[PDB]
Amino acid sequence: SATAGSMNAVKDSLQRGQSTIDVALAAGDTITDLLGKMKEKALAASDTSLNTASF
Amino acid sequence: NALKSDFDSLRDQITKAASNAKFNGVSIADGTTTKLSFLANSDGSAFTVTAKTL
Repeated sequence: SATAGSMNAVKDSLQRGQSTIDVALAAGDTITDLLGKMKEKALAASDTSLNTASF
Repeated sequence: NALKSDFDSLRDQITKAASNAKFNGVSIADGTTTKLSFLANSDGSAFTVTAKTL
């Protein structure tokens, strides 16, 4: 019975891990969007028809 | 002499026309570069356009 009761702490810990990964995935959404925009900037800046102000 | 004077004036106008052939600071015809390269695909491979000096 004491062993079954200690599984509540195991469940709390696993739920804590799922919450931590959820926050990481939200930040990762932000970061992959930023990286896509950054690739769009670098791709545009490699064109040589740009003037200096646009670059 | 009148024909020669007209000819020289038209010759100078050619220089003006060629020097003004710029789009936002870049030209394919004013002689300032050998080629312009525009993007062809997302990896950045170029679409070359050879300059044609006017």
